Amino acid sequence: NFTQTLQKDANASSEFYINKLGQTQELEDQQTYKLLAARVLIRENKVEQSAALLRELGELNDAQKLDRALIEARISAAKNANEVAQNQLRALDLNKLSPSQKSRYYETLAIVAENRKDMIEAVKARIEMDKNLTDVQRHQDNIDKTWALLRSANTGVINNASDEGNAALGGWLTLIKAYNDYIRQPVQLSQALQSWKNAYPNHAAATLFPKELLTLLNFQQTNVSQIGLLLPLSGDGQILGTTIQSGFNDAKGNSTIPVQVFDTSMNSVQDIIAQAKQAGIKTLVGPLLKQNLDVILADPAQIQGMDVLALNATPNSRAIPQLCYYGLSPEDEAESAANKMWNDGVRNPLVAMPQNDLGQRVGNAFNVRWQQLAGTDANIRYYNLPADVTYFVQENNSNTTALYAVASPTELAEMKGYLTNIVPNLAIYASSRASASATNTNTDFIAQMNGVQFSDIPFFKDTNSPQYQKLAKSTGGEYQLMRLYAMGADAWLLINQFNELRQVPGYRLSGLTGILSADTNCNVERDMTWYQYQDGAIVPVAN
Ligand SMILES: [Cl-]
Ligand SMILES: [Cl-]
Repeated sequence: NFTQTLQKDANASSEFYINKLGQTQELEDQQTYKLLAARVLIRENKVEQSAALLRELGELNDAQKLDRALIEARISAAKNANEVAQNQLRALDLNKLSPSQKSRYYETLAIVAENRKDMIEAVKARIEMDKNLTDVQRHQDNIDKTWALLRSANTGVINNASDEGNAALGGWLTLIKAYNDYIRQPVQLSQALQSWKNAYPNHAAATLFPKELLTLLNFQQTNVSQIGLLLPLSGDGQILGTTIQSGFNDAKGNSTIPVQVFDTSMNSVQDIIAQAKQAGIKTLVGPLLKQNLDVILADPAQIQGMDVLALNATPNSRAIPQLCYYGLSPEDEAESAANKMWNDGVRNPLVAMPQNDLGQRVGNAFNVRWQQLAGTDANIRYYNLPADVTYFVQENNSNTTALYAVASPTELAEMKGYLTNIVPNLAIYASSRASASATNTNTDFIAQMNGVQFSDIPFFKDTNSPQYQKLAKSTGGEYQLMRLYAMGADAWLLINQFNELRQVPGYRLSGLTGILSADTNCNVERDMTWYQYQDGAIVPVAN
């Protein structure tokens, strides 16, 4: 009896099941394949295709009518028909479903709760779901889902929440309360989590701990004994390594930590790591040059047992144990733009990138962050000449439209000039590449850039400070160099909070280059400060 395949999980693709329709000549099995395909189309976020395929279902037998209802209730939950979904589930004899069918029952039930912003209930549904799951990966996904729901719940409600006689809910409430009570004390949280596992040894999360909490269970406080500083301090890039070094030492202050400096322009990164290793050094800052960083990435076993805060990030950057990437990368300024534009209400962002490798990498960075906030791709378009943007804008000027463009100051001046008569009220966003002292001394540039807002480091907020004037004068007024000094200062901040940054999720630091945080690849993200050209001045707006 092939109809029983609806009681087991459907692990194949929708394309697989549809393609079995032609190969099946028994009408009863075709309806089964349509049901199997229709319920995976939802997992593939094709609800309207799933519903359309259910309307094609003709004569069904009671076993098929049952699985049809589960999908009908899952579709309603996806269409935010919460009242309908509930009344459709309750109409099913819950004792007639299989464990796989019960997991879909409660998953729909959890989706309804989440739609209504009822986190506690959503957790209670996934507790029932978990009891009916068998695949380890399905367990893990449910565990992490449950932890996401608990983490998004109101902290005040959690502290005042009863287990309701449900042991599994108890174990969860204890876990999330410990996290909320001790995340700012990561050493104490670790001690709580280890104790949680011994308080609820038979709890589901005790066997499969949430992935966010795996790095915290065995957390360790950062304790830097000595540093190796890898920078280009001679030849090409000397000004870059010297300026970065200047910030690092000023942030260093009266620290007793010995810092052994290595000049990467006088030695190979291969031998530096060797010297550092024999030297007992277990903590490196740098290198800076992308080519030097790729040496480590060409054989990550070189930094075995070391904590490395690279001062750059390359396309080959990835997740390596005890490696973090802190660069002034235009990819981060593009991600901060996706956050800024989203908060400002933009929903049709137009991204103009240069037609080069950098433009594709920065444009992808924006798209990724926009997919998270909006669940859709951004309209990226590369340009040969700044004029090409004028055609790009006038053809996609939907509602709540805004432009993002990475380009030199002189190039942006052209873009906003050609876009004046085309979209006079256009909202324009740019990166730090738009702001330079060699161009902020103008009246035409600042007048033909009025209204434009751009990201840059927070250090430029206070231009009347002693440090700014002392640094601004010594650097010759070159913005790019000041950004390197700041970077060197923040590298000291980062290296001493390396473990927190690497193992504490959401950990944020207030540095001179922005709000520093790490993603899953310990790629140091920067929440940029946003300034806006208002007539003749530069006014901070956000962060
Ligand atoms: Cl399934
Ligand atoms: Cl370097």
